[PDB]
Amino acid sequence: FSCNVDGGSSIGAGTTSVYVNLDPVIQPGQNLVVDLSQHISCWNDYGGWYDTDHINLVQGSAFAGSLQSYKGSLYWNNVTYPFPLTTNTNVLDIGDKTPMPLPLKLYITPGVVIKAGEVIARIHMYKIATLGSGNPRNFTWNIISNNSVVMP
Repeated sequence: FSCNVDGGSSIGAGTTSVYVNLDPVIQPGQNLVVDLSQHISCWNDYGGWYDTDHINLVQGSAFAGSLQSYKGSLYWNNVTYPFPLTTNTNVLDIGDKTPMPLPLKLYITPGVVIKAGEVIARIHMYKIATLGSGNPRNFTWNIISNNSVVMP
């Protein structure tokens, strides 16, 4: 099983930065939307569903730093969860060789409110395969803003 970030080289496990661009001014009341499906893609290395990969997001995935007082949600594979995650999410099954956008979005309801270069969130993803022990792997996606977000 493999993933990549913005069409970069493939990743089999570990921590990777995912740099995102946010709306630089946000109204009070309103969500910021981070669409990670436009950043992360993943695929099965053998293909054809012979040894399908089971992927879920893991309990404890959370905002970082001063974003921890903000409410949030996380959309994963057709289900909306409260963020930070207090449970694991449903499982997404990956069997195709064609890189698939991760069905993953993050909603954030907050002067400067996000700093350029600030870790916004730490999303732990788990993979296990179907055959044998399953060759379980852990991924962490550190989401980081390219730019400041301000309230007017």
